[PDB]
Amino acid sequence: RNLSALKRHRQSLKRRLRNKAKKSAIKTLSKKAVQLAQEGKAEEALKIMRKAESLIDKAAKGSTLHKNAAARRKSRLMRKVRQLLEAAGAPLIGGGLSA
Amino acid sequence: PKKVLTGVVVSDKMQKTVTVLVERQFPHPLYGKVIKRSKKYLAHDPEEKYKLGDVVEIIESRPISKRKRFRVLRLVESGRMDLVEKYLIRRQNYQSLSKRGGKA
Amino acid sequence: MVKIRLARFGSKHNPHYRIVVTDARRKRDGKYIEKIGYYDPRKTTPDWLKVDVERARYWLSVGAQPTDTARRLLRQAGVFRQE
RNA sequence: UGGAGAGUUUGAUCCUGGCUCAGGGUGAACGCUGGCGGCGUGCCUAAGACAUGCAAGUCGUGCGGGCCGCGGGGUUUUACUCCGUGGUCAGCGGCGGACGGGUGAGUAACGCGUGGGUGACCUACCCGGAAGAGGGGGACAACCCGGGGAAACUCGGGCUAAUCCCCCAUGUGGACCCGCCCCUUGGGGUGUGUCCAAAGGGCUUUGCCCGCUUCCGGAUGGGCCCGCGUCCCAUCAGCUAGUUGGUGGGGUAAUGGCCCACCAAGGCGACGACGGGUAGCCGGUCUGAGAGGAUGGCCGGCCACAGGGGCACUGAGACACGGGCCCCACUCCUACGGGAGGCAGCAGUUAGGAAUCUUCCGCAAUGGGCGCAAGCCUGACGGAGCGACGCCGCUUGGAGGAAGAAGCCCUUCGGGGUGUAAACUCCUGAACCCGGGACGAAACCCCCGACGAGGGGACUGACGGUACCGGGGUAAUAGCGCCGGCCAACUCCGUGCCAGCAGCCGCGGUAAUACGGAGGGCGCGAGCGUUACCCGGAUUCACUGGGCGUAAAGGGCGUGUAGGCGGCCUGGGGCGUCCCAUGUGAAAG
Ligand SMILES: [Mg+2]
Ligand SMILES: [Mg+2]
Ligand SMILES: [Mg+2]
Ligand SMILES: [Mg+2]
Ligand SMILES: [Mg+2]
Ligand SMILES: [Mg+2]
Ligand SMILES: [Mg+2]
Ligand SMILES: [Mg+2]
Ligand SMILES: [Mg+2]
Ligand SMILES: [Mg+2]
Ligand SMILES: [Mg+2]
Ligand SMILES: [Mg+2]
Ligand SMILES: [Mg+2]
Ligand SMILES: [Mg+2]
Ligand SMILES: [Mg+2]
Ligand SMILES: [Mg+2]
Ligand SMILES: [Mg+2]
Ligand SMILES: [Mg+2]
Ligand SMILES: [Mg+2]
Ligand SMILES: [Mg+2]
Ligand SMILES: [Mg+2]
Ligand SMILES: [Mg+2]
Ligand SMILES: [Mg+2]
Ligand SMILES: [Mg+2]
Ligand SMILES: [Mg+2]
Ligand SMILES: [Mg+2]
Ligand SMILES: [Mg+2]
Ligand SMILES: [Mg+2]
Ligand SMILES: [Mg+2]
Ligand SMILES: [Mg+2]
Ligand SMILES: [Mg+2]
Ligand SMILES: [Mg+2]
Ligand SMILES: [Mg+2]
Ligand SMILES: [Mg+2]
Ligand SMILES: [Mg+2]
Ligand SMILES: [Mg+2]
Ligand SMILES: [Mg+2]
Ligand SMILES: [Mg+2]
Ligand SMILES: [Mg+2]
Ligand SMILES: [Mg+2]
Ligand SMILES: [Mg+2]
Ligand SMILES: [Mg+2]
Ligand SMILES: [Mg+2]
Ligand SMILES: [Mg+2]
Ligand SMILES: [Mg+2]
Ligand SMILES: [Mg+2]
Ligand SMILES: [Mg+2]
Ligand SMILES: [Mg+2]
Ligand SMILES: [Mg+2]
Ligand SMILES: [Mg+2]
Ligand SMILES: [Mg+2]
Ligand SMILES: [Mg+2]
Ligand SMILES: [Mg+2]
Ligand SMILES: [Mg+2]
Ligand SMILES: [Mg+2]
Ligand SMILES: [Mg+2]
Ligand SMILES: [Mg+2]
Ligand SMILES: [Mg+2]
Ligand SMILES: [Mg+2]
Ligand SMILES: [Mg+2]
Ligand SMILES: [Mg+2]
Ligand SMILES: [Mg+2]
Ligand SMILES: [Mg+2]
Ligand SMILES: [Mg+2]
Ligand SMILES: [Mg+2]
Ligand SMILES: [Mg+2]
Ligand SMILES: [Mg+2]
Ligand SMILES: [Mg+2]
Ligand SMILES: [Mg+2]
Ligand SMILES: [Mg+2]
Repeated sequence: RNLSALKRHRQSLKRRLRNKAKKSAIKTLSKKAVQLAQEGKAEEALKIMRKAESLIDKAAKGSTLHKNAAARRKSRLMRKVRQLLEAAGAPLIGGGLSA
Repeated sequence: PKKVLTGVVVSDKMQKTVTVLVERQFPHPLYGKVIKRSKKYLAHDPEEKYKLGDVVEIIESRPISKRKRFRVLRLVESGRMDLVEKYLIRRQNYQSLSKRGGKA
Repeated sequence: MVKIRLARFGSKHNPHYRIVVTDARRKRDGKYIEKIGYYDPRKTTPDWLKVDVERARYWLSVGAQPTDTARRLLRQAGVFRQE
């Protein structure tokens, strides 16, 4: 018995926790921006959105998001933030949205 | 090429969707005689532009839902419930053929 | 990646390879993408090796990696000769 | 270039009509028999259970160590300590483990086939092109220290390297939001804003190789969708509420009720829904004059499954046969707390069965994985083994030899048959002996040359001392079925409706060509029969190619719904139909 495929398993768990972690952050900061924007705080909302954008791309840097999975998140994020700010806002900090 | 089919709109009781009854003819694989077989397609209609009796062309499309993989291309000719009628009667005729009685 | 290798087609003790272009992952005798030659190791007939340099070169130019024996044969037929 | 019919209903006849035979086929099995060889082929049953060995690894040219050596330094000497090198062990890291191999359980389905769609997508390694790799920081194993456990193993504490993780920079470029333009379902371009790169290693060292990063593309592989086709039962007729559609969202590489919230009330069915039965589909295979019928072993393609059920993680890719988690059945270890397992991989065991093989040889060849390479690993595979299981080739002799031996045999007792058969004469010479003895292998590699083209060289055979060649050399296996008609082949004797034959007709109740034996004969021959099953004959479901007064078959009659069918003339269209071109129609067969 004993096959050193056990190694791939060990390795997968380290990878699992790593991916799992990055994502948690993404969702947390995303919801964060979607919140401040919803409260019309353009300045610090875009601020955070930028961090979320950054984390998303970096996640797709390796094999956590990759492909167009990253692109959706970003899209969905810039969309909600920009719309929610359509409630008296004016992109103050002019983060990642392009006037 | 995206298949293009032509049929009649039998159902309208649907939001942004119409049922197109499409017929086809072909020789019987063994008995020769030309036989008519039909099929209903649920086609996409974003503007609810077509009604019962409208003969429309339908085109193969990117899925809009389960069942809906066709969109209404254009109108070929309208108003003609003679076609809708066959379908309706043939539908109502289903009352007689069963186990329970029915004034079909 | 896609390869240019030999597929076994003779009979017992009567090997007759078929130089084919296939994906690396297929059975050696499974579905190939294209036949571009043949090879009779025992040289039972004067015609124990045909290749079609034209084609061998098209695949090489798009990725196809030949096995060692594959290129040995392709070369013997002047696939790489540039003189 | 392709088509044969026969027996059997009556005293006899014609017809109807069923049954039966002659032919061909099979992953066969059974009986009697059995010599050689090539090539194929061999669990069709319990997808019952499986002992044992083997079936996936590989990289020291990504990294740091442990154990065991050998050697060299610092030193006046010891302790101590620095470096180099060999072996070995796992670890971290990477590529592979998503292929290759197995089985058809499930599935009547976009599963498969065929033709198309993707402006709804992905694709590691390979190829082409563009641009690039500046700086800083961090952790976890190994190892060291300690703890709980019978074990499996598990917990904590400390140290450390990297092509391991992270930050800042450069931004060719690319991603996203908004706008504009071209396209037109999410395609391409452009502008502002934001966001995102990198890994180092090796020397035949101060360049070149292996590799890293972002992007455009190629190639290959793949996801998803659509038209059409794909068995039986209507003694299954109604089915459905995630159901049908919409909006928004979630999710994915991507469309979609895929999933969720909310709204609408739909959707499907006799052109057979739903339900039940059965079944992996195909290229093909068998049969048939064809149309068609039957089928799907082997080989090739697709799908599905890996003890049963569910699930997700890691990945370019898996919901992953020899990876992970949980539930269930079971086997196993147990210090009873708790653990370890899953041959539908090769071989083998056991069970079931009428029935299906070697616990073999090799990685020499082809193919695959990893490595710069050497090379390692490959029960893929190449071979050998067992079985008349199939196909083909071949042998058990060749020529002469009585108007005809012996025996057996029938006999109108005179003869007739076996029989040129034998004996015997001569000739060859399967077996077996001796000798030689392969092709399959030339690449990788190394040298020259540019690590290129090209040239040169060396290593390498499991099969195998086998094939084949040459010399020597013995006459040296035969069987099985049948002989009433169909159906080629008849006599004696025994038996006496008995014993028994028998495919269908039918034989046997004392002269039986039909039972049993014998002689003889016919047929085929390393086989011959038998049983089973498929197609044929069977125009015996009839499309080609049938019928219904009395043979089986007209509805008891009508009314009429769907459906089927539709007079004469002209015109438009051009769906059916026909024509031309073209694409597709994998390989095998
Ligand atoms: Mg949170
Ligand atoms: Mg008859
Ligand atoms: Mg009678
Ligand atoms: Mg009679
Ligand atoms: Mg025997
Ligand atoms: Mg054999
Ligand atoms: Mg089986
Ligand atoms: Mg075992
Ligand atoms: Mg092995
Ligand atoms: Mg020393
Ligand atoms: Mg090691
Ligand atoms: Mg497979
Ligand atoms: Mg069913
Ligand atoms: Mg599908
Ligand atoms: Mg496409
Ligand atoms: Mg492609
Ligand atoms: Mg490239
Ligand atoms: Mg560091
Ligand atoms: Mg240490
Ligand atoms: Mg311990
Ligand atoms: Mg620690
Ligand atoms: Mg440190
Ligand atoms: Mg940065
Ligand atoms: Mg730029
Ligand atoms: Mg557009
Ligand atoms: Mg644009
Ligand atoms: Mg732009
Ligand atoms: Mg360097
Ligand atoms: Mg209803
Ligand atoms: Mg929706
Ligand atoms: Mg989406
Ligand atoms: Mg509702
Ligand atoms: Mg059904
Ligand atoms: Mg089945
Ligand atoms: Mg045929
Ligand atoms: Mg016929
Ligand atoms: Mg046929
Ligand atoms: Mg067929
Ligand atoms: Mg089989
Ligand atoms: Mg097959
Ligand atoms: Mg698949
Ligand atoms: Mg089992
Ligand atoms: Mg993933
Ligand atoms: Mg296994
Ligand atoms: Mg038995
Ligand atoms: Mg090999
Ligand atoms: Mg090899
Ligand atoms: Mg003679
Ligand atoms: Mg070698
Ligand atoms: Mg040189
Ligand atoms: Mg050379
Ligand atoms: Mg003799
Ligand atoms: Mg007889
Ligand atoms: Mg006769
Ligand atoms: Mg008796
Ligand atoms: Mg008698
Ligand atoms: Mg008598
Ligand atoms: Mg007799
Ligand atoms: Mg027939
Ligand atoms: Mg009749
Ligand atoms: Mg009658
Ligand atoms: Mg009448
Ligand atoms: Mg009646
Ligand atoms: Mg007419
Ligand atoms: Mg009509
Ligand atoms: Mg007309
Ligand atoms: Mg037409
Ligand atoms: Mg055509
Ligand atoms: Mg063609
Ligand atoms: Mg073909």
